[PDB]
Amino acid sequence: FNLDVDSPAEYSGPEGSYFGFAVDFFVPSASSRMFLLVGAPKANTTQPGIVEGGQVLKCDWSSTRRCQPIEFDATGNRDYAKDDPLEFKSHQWFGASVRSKQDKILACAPLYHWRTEMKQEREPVGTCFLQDGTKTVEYAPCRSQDIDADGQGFCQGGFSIDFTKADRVLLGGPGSFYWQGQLISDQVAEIVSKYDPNVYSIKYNNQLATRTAQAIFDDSYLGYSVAVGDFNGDGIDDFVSGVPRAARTLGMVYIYDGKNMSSLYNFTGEQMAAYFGFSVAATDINGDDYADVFIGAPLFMDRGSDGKLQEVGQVSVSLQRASGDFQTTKLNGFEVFARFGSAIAPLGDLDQDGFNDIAIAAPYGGEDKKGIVYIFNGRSTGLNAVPSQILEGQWAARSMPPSFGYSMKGATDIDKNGYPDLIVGAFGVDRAILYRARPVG
Amino acid sequence: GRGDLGRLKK
Amino acid sequence: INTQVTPGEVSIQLRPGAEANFMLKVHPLKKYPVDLYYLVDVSASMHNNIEKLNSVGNDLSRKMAFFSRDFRLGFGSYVDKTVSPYISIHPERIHNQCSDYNLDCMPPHGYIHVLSLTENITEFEKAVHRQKISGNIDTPEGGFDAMLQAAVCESHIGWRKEAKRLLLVMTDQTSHLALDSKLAGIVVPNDGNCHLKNNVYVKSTTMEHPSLGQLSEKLIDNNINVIFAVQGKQFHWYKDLLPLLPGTIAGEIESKAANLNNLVVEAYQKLISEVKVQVENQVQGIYFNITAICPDGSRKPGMEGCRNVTSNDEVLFNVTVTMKKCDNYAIIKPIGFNETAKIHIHRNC
Ligand SMILES: *[C@@H]1O[C@H](CO)[C@@H](O[C@@H]2O[C@H](CO)[C@@H](O[C@@H]3O[C@H](CO[C@H]4O[C@H](CO)[C@@H](O)[C@H](O)[C@@H]4O)[C@@H](O)[C@H](O[C@H]4O[C@H](CO)[C@@H](O)[C@H](O)[C@@H]4O[C@H]4O[C@H](CO)[C@@H](O)[C@H](O)[C@@H]4O)[C@@H]3O)[C@H](O)[C@H]2NC(C)=O)[C@H](O)[C@H]1NC(C)=O
Ligand SMILES: *[C@@H]1O[C@H](CO)[C@@H](O[C@@H]2O[C@H](CO)[C@@H](O)[C@H](O)[C@H]2NC(C)=O)[C@H](O)[C@H]1NC(C)=O
Ligand SMILES: *[C@@H]1O[C@H](CO)[C@@H](O[C@@H]2O[C@H](CO)[C@@H](O)[C@H](O)[C@H]2NC(C)=O)[C@H](O)[C@H]1NC(C)=O
Ligand SMILES: *[C@@H]1O[C@H](CO)[C@@H](O[C@@H]2O[C@H](CO)[C@@H](O)[C@H](O)[C@H]2NC(C)=O)[C@H](O)[C@H]1NC(C)=O
Ligand SMILES: *[C@@H]1O[C@H](CO)[C@@H](O[C@@H]2O[C@H](CO)[C@@H](O)[C@H](O)[C@H]2NC(C)=O)[C@H](O)[C@H]1NC(C)=O
Ligand SMILES: *[C@@H]1O[C@H](CO)[C@@H](O)[C@H](O)[C@H]1NC(C)=O
Ligand SMILES: *[C@@H]1O[C@H](CO)[C@@H](O)[C@H](O)[C@H]1NC(C)=O
Ligand SMILES: *[C@@H]1O[C@H](CO)[C@@H](O)[C@H](O)[C@H]1NC(C)=O
Ligand SMILES: [Ca+2]
Ligand SMILES: [Ca+2]
Ligand SMILES: [Ca+2]
Ligand SMILES: [Ca+2]
Ligand SMILES: [Ca+2]
Ligand SMILES: [Mg+2]
Repeated sequence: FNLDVDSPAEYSGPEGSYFGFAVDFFVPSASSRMFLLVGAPKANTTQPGIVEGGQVLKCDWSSTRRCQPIEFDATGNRDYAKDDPLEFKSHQWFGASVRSKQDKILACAPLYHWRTEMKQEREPVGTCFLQDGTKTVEYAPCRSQDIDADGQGFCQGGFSIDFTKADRVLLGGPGSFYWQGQLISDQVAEIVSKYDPNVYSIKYNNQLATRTAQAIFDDSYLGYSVAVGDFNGDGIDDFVSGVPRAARTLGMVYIYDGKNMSSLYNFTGEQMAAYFGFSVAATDINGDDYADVFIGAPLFMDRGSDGKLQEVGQVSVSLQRASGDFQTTKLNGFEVFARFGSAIAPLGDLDQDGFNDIAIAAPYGGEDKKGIVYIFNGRSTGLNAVPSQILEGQWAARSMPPSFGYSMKGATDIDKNGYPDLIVGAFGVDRAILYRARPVG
Repeated sequence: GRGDLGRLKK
Repeated sequence: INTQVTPGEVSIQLRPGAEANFMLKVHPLKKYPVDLYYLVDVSASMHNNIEKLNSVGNDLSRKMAFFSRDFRLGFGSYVDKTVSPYISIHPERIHNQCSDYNLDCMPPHGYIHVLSLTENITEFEKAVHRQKISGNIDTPEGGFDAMLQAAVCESHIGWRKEAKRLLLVMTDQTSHLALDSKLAGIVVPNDGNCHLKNNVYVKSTTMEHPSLGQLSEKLIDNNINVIFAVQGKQFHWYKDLLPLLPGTIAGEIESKAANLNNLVVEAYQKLISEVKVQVENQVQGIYFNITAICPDGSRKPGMEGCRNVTSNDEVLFNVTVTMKKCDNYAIIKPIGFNETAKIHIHRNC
């Protein structure tokens, strides 16, 4: 209820760049300053001969709204031989996903293609670049020798990423093994030390990765979204990922142990084609020090009063318990075709009750389908199922809908007033908006 | 088969 | 005025806390002019199946002469969106996706309209005969997008408002869902409009597939009675979506495709033997309670309607309208029928 909607800070990028497709906070903490990280997957860059490569921008908060691209990569395409490009950075969608731990920044290009050594191909392997302060290192786990539609050739690694508490990267590639999907995790210290610009398939010793399964699991899209939290009580963050096309398109969410990538818990959707698993988030919402799972099903259709189905969307709120189980509560959308549950951003304790809150977005809801964000507060019982606040998109539709709330991030007190804030991205109008929690420091 | 062209492959 | 659904227009009065009711009658007639469009999956997985379309011309017309006033046929095809990761975009494989396997495969396309609905069966036979196979990589194929385009493009396909519209979708694989398109970077929701320029669906590469709710809405808005003809084990996938898609049938193509005409005739018989209604209740503060008095005497909840209906036989829908609050008209239509009942509702508050 205490998010300042009167005077939110506004950030804008180049038109059509999808600026705001991914949002995050950058808090180096070796320097006291604060920044916003905004991904612009379709932005034009200065790379030689690259068109719509993408960008990740670092945006100031202190009395200005200027943004500067992060120079992850300035080179064009490397060449495998004379008149034989190794790779194709054009339309690579760099900055579609952005993550930042303390001083590190991980940003990825899911639609990056490359030509394998064996033959002249175009394999959508996807690539990531890890900035670790002074150093910048490329991380492309899914581009390797064993690549095809059969292998990791179509992996699109970096489609979704996250940072583990103990400094590992979690990376999901929905496309590997005929779109069975895959998760890959490796330690940052190993990523930055094993990097060699001249080796196109770098090997990582302590890398954890899920493997090939039966043919029945094809087109499951494991790695569509990822999240991390401790779920088996050993203090090491476990890997939560959505598998929206699993179980004959019912959708699924897997939890793999972070120590060895061993499967722990499975969730399954209850309506076909609802995309159970489009969005996934993990936080302790009821304040019992156990992480709780949030799963979005933006295409869920609900039986109305007349018996007519209405596509309102759904978010499953699953509270973890000490017994090693969960208690699930279904949170339905409020408008038809608004896609409630597209984004699920934990807020921390937005108002400092001692109970964390969570934000859920319906990017095509509200007046004129401008997009709407719902704020839900935490309680000892669970999540208060009545939105304590409504956030409405302000920008009108251009050629494509504004999509306010498509990407969002919170749980950072950017203004150092003691209360976590929230950033919301509207890539349809190339906007990012910061909402600052008012005091109830 | 796997993929649309798996039928041709087989 | 209405031939099947009577009364076609109703005017009632209401006051807050009060109620009203009237009886709606839906009466199928003996013979319907039939428009049947053959939307085919021309991907590389349907190579053994496409050659069997030559048999769905003369024989199907002679079969359907007994159940239709007149019978029309049309042809159309789809494979998938022509972007990575769905197709291989290497310049050799981009336009001949079967290059490695050395087949004369046509370039892949989203949805091509081949032949408008016509009473000349020879045109359909020849258009079917000349049609060849295309290809792509992943197994799921863009059935729903081509389905929506066929349903919404009236003047292009040639749907008659007087006809019992049938849209047959023939495939062997699951279809792509709305949010599958994010892998290609396509993050623009489908608008549900028509975009056939030169009989080709041009916006297949720039906006995502429709969702089941959107497809159902646009199918029922256009009175399209969809028949799914599916060959493999993926038939049950479509059969399980029927509860989510009112007014849709699914039939199994036998492995040799020998039952493709009996499939159509059986599906049409099932279609014309079922009456079920829904209400477009956009009137604020007014709620409807419709119960179907089936001819056998059952009291079904209306939304599901009644089955085994014939001509010389009327289904009666008992409509009870309640006012709860206040701030127009509502439309009760039997899905798959070309007539609707418009309930104009006056009131004072
Ligand atoms: C959450 O939900 C997911 C999805 O349902 C689930 O993951 C799946 O788990 C199952 C079981 O753990 C995986 O299925 C297979 O398990 C067998 C185990 O083999 C034993 O059991 C079978 C039972 O039929 C016996 O037949 C067999 O003899 C053993 O006794 C593994 O062997 C499987 O891997 C093989 O197949 C893969 C694909 O062919 C190969 O890539 C792999 O290298 C293995 O190859 C061997 O078997 C081949 C069989 O054809 C053979 O040809 C080879 O030569 C070689 O011998 C596979 O693991 C399934 O893959 C999982 N799928 C996913 C997507 O994760 C989770 O368990 C569940 N978690 C929770 C907590 O509920
Ligand atoms: C990035 O720059 C390129 C040019 O380097 C732009 O390309 C234009 O693309 C449109 C179609 O999308 C064409 O109609 C124009 O003719 C192209 N321009 C040129 C100069 O070739 C591209 O639109 C730019 N993209 C963004 C997001 O800014
Ligand atoms: C129905 O279409 C067929 C062709 O699809 C027509 O038959 C052709 O007629 C032309 C003359 O107009 C001949 O030159 C061709 O040899 C015929 N082809 C075949 C296969 O018969 C037929 O005339 C059309 N019928 C109507 C009523 O329009
Ligand atoms: C609904 O469909 C029926 C069945 O075709 C239509 O009735 C026919 O209408 C045409 C004119 O469009 C007449 O020439 C036929 O004689 C009618 N046949 C019968 C058996 O009545 C009816 O007009 C359609 N109504 C609407 C509103 O589309
Ligand atoms: C159609 O519905 C109306 C109600 O809207 C039915 O009329 C009521 O029937 C019940 C049970 O017999 C009585 O208790 C009520 O007094 C009747 N009137 C009202 C205003 O509720 C009517 O019987 C139904 N018709 C059929 C054929 O089922
Ligand atoms: C994976 O690690 C967990 C945590 O120590 C352990 O309980 C489990 O047995 C391990 N499984 C495998 C297959 O190593
Ligand atoms: C409709 O009437 C039935 C009784 O036949 C009742 O159970 C139901 O609650 C009613 N619903 C509405 C929306 O009026
Ligand atoms: C279907 O309806 C006809 C006509 O009333 C009747 O003769 C027949 O027995 C019915 N069939 C079933 C299975 O109820
Ligand atoms: Ca753990
Ligand atoms: Ca908890
Ligand atoms: Ca709180
Ligand atoms: Ca604050
Ligand atoms: Ca396909
Ligand atoms: Mg196919």
